[PDB]
Amino acid sequence: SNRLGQLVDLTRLLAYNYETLMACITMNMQHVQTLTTEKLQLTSVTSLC
Amino acid sequence: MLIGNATVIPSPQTLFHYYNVNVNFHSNYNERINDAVAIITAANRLNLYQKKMKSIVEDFLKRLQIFDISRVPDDQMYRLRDRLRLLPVEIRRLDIFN
Amino acid sequence: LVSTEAQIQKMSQDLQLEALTIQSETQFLTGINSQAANDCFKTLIAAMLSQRTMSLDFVTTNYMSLISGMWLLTVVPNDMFIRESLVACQLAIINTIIY
Amino acid sequence: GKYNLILSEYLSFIYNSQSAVQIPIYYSSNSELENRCIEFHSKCLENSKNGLSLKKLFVEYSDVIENATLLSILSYSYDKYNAVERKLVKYAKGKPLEADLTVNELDYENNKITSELFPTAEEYTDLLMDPAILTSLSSNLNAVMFWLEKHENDVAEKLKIYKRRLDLFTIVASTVNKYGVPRHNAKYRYEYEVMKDKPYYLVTWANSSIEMLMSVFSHEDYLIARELIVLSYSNRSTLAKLVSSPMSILVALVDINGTFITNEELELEFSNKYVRAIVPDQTFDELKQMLDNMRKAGLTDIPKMIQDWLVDCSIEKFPLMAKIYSWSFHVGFRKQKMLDAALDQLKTEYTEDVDDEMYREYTMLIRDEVVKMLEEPVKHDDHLLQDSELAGLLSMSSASNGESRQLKFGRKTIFSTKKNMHVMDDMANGRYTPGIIPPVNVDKPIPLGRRDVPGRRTRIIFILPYEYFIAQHAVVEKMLIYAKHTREYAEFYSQSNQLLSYGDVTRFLSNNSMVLYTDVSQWDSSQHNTQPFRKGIIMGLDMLANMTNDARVIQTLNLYKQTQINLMDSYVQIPDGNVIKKIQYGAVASGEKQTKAANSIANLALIKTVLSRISNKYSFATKIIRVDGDDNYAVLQFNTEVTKQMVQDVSNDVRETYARMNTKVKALVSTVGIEIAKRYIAGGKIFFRAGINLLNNEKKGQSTQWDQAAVLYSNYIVNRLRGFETDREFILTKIMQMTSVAITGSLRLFPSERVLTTNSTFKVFDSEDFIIEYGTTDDEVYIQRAFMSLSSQKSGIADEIAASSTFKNYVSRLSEQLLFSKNNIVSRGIALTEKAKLNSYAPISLEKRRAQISALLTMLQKPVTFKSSKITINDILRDIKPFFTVNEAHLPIQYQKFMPTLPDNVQYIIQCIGSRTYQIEDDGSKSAISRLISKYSVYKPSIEELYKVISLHENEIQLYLISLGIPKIDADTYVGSKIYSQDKYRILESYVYNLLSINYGCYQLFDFNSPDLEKLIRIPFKGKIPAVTFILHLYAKLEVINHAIKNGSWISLFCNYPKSEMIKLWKKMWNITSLRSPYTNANFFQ
Amino acid sequence: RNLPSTARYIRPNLLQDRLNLHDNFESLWDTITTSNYILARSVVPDLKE
Repeated sequence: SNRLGQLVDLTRLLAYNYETLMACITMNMQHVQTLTTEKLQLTSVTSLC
Repeated sequence: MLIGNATVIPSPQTLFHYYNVNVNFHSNYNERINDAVAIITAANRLNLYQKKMKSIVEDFLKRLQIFDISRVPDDQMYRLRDRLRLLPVEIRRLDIFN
Repeated sequence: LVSTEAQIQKMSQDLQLEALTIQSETQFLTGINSQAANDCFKTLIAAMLSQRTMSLDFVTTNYMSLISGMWLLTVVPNDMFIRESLVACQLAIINTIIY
Repeated sequence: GKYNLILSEYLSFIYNSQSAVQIPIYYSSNSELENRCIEFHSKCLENSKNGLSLKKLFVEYSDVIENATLLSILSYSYDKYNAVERKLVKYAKGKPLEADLTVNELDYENNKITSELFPTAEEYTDLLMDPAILTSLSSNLNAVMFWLEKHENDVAEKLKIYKRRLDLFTIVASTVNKYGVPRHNAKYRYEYEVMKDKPYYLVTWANSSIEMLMSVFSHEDYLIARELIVLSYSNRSTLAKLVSSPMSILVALVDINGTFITNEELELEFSNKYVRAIVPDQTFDELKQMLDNMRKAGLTDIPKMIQDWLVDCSIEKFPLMAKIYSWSFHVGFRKQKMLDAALDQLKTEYTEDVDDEMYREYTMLIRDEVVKMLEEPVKHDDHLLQDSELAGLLSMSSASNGESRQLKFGRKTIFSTKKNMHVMDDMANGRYTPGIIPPVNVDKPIPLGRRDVPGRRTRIIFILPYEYFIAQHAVVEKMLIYAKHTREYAEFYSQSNQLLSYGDVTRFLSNNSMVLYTDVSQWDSSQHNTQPFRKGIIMGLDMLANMTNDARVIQTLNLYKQTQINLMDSYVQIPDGNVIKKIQYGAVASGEKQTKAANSIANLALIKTVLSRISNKYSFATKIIRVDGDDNYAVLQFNTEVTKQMVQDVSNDVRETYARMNTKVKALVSTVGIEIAKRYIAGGKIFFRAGINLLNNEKKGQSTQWDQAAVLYSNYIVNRLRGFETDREFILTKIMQMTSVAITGSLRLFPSERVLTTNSTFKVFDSEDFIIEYGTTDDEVYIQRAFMSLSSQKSGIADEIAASSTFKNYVSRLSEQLLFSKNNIVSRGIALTEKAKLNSYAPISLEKRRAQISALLTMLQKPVTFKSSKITINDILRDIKPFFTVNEAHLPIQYQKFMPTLPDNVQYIIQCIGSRTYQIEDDGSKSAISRLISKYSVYKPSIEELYKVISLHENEIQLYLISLGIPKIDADTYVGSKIYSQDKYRILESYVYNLLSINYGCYQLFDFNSPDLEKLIRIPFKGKIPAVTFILHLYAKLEVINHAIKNGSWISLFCNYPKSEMIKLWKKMWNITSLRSPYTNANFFQ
Repeated sequence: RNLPSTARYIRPNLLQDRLNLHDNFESLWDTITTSNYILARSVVPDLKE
């Protein structure tokens, strides 16, 4: 709750870079549940957040 | 007298282990039963009169890898045969037998 | 980036996760480190760009991880996560926090 | 009653001459019979002193030979102490052995001639191969040959062992006779002038080889001996460390089916839990490289033994490995130089590429831990912090051996290493100056000691001034207090006297969990023991300084801070021949009051710092972390089930995550097993390390010929329990030969069986292993009263030191630092109390004990004494015995095996009764008087003094307690409370236990609170006399158990003890005069 | 993991006792019960604290 502006900032920077890199794509980015799956540790998210 | 504020739950992997073990035992049990019943019925329909239906039961108990056939008598084996006479054969073996 | 040890300080002193198990049991903080924040930043971006479904792998006792995961699920959509891990995360949150 | 016969045969065998005469001496508790014994004695002495045949009278006085009790046998025979060769020519027809100089890394560590390495005797030193033991090679060889002669006619499996060891001794004796025998001096050292024309490393190899071949009971043992004896002649630095190394991986290959658990330090509770073994592929390649080195060394049979087991990887055939794992530590020490042993450690690779984000976190965790340790005492202003000076000044006796310094007490000169005496010396010349901390720099570098242990590296020891101890004392004691209840400080967690024996791993071992275990013994010269560690502590001190208001405490803290400053830059005196090196070492090592717990802390902080990186890639729940000195292990459980690929990738990540902080490691990950210095587990079954070299020691102690036999037997018993079993008869032969004493060139004395196994300060072993033996007779009491009359002795050196000026100054400063105006009522008490901790000083003990031996010797020769009524234990058992009743029983089998390496009878006992669950205060630490002693001091005081002290009037108790540094107000309060009367029973419990080794050896391993033992012991309860019922139940337990051990069967009991005798004994209770030696105890956990 | 529709799996035969081995096969039921007992002992949790 007291990481307010920092997480705002994180989200804006992330979203900005995501969209500006999305633009450098040429094939349609389509949504599917793939077979195998990248793991993601929430501890990394706490380090990030 | 030595207990308090300390819960112990079996981990899910232990549960899954126990469940799969029990599953495999039960499946093996049914399969060998069905096998033996098929051969017994076939023997009965081929008029095999010299055949002592023990070695089949020895094989049956040996494939369940927990018993000691060295100290189980023949009478129990024959009762097992007597019960097994009255069981339907599973679909694969029965259709293939017909 | 921010120096880790400050965050370590404030979490460590206010939570007392040392105390919040059995005292004769093991509990403490978890990685706030560098080379994970940017690891996550790469993982997330590359997966969202690729539209690579990614899963979660966690321990519910570390409720701070979940407190950050709820933020994550808030901001990041739900159709990016395989339904099973998403449901697991939400369900721990609900059974732990909401109700 | 059998040992003495073997002694007689040894005497007959060794001397063999007509001129060789054999002279017994006897005693009896009955007057008339004693006068007939005296008569017999007289006539025998005369006959001996007249070259007359003694063998004729022995029939006429048959009664004395059958019923009287032996002491000793003398022997007058003409010889020039050789005889080994005169026997040995026949046993040496094998081939001698050739060295191989290109085996050991160094050049001088090869077994070449002394003169090729020390041409001058003035630069010779036998310390690189000094056996360091008061026992001769000739003794060992004599023992072996007599053993060989007597076991020449048995026909069984025993003979198949005998042929095997006989072949080995042939192999040995061919090699020895090639050159000859080294000849001992008075000190059992070997000078240049005997070894001058012989190889330098022949003696230790010889001794070690004797030790190995005497421990052969099987075919595989013979294989081991044949494969080690020929290779241990050359390799002397990379052998026990080598072959003992693969075991750490092997324990990670045995599936658990059945387990043992801890709760509280001996709470056993078996578990039928099964756990698989997820081994990666690359660790096999590691093992193959190790086996390639193994074969490259010259090993054929032991790869085969390691290769044929892997076909099944079963745990029933696995103890062979464990047996093998103990044979590596019975080959000897790598007694190299102080320098070169340091250079095993003093190779450094320090780099400016590690993180800074990591060290700050490390430092902070250390800081936080310090604050957790020190918040309460620093704040509540404890007396022991204020008076830290006086506290350390009392606890000087529990310190290290300072550097030798020349003293003088009036009219003598002394070179003591005891730091209290150093302080006493410095008091006189105005040099006692605890506020001015000395530097440690170029102007005053530090000496060194070497902590050795075979099969491993050498650790180092600081040798400091006497201020550093004082500074570190109070703070480290409060840290220990914090650490008594913290679990992770494995060396320091307790229930106030215990260390956790059987680990804390087996709770959460499973198919889903793993464990990372790791040796951290090389991490002393490392880059993480310098600046951050000390500065973190300094920061913690700053916080603590701002967390208090008193000024004395702040002074102490600022001095401790400055101590840490000085320890951050520290130079080190090290000789090399004649000249001296001094090296920059601004880091941490052992040799300090702080080092052990602080290293545990530092490893804890280090691993906590490392452990925040697996979290970047895995989800686990840290169930446990543990640190004990030279190793540490953490177990962790996952959200899913484990694979090979995850262990491998985790392992590589761990290795590299240590590499990011510039930290070497042999990283070891597993699922079921660990290996550490002191113990190891495979398949849910505890094994242990049996590594105590007998004929070679670590360093040169201070004990006599006598006490070293007892310690060696204690170590024998221990190693036997561990698994490594040596033939007990050999040990007994050594004991008799080491207690044998030469009074002239031809006179030699030999004690008997009933002196060494009898409860006294001279007990050495037992007639039946794992069982102390008692006395139902008059005679054991009789000689015990005599030896107790003789145990109390004086030290004139101590008397004159206590009459010097330094002692007076010391007393004066103590007084005016504590209290004044009772200069003739308590100060004398305090002097008598300081005497109680001067006795720690070794030469005093030597004076006193040699005096004890001389007084002993002047009644071993001559007849016996009535000793005047002084009650002891055997009087009590003598009186308890006629109210017993035995009955045949039959117990079932209900306990599970978890220590396979034990003898099967020991296991049968364990397989019928339980293992111990408590640990009684053998030193009374939980006693409320001791929780005062643990408040004002650390000191032990021995149970002799305590057992006496409680028996006195209410007056001298006050003087005695006030004299121990305690103030007067709390002592008066203690006397008014009457808690010592609530502590007679605890003290007596501890007394009887210490006297009877109940918490020392096999009886330390047993549950006397058992229900299974109790139902046989049907002693009804009476009440209001606790001592009698306690002792009765205990003695009956021992009776049933001893009957069980020696005969297998079980029995019940019954004792209708009359109240009349209860009352007669109640007054005989608190006047007992008995004692047991500290040196005789055999702690299974060292 | 998400699994395709190309995938397969086999179902066990979990049909109950056709023999009523709890009716006068007591030595086998003893073995069974003992087996299940000792199996079950390896999964009861330890009393951690």
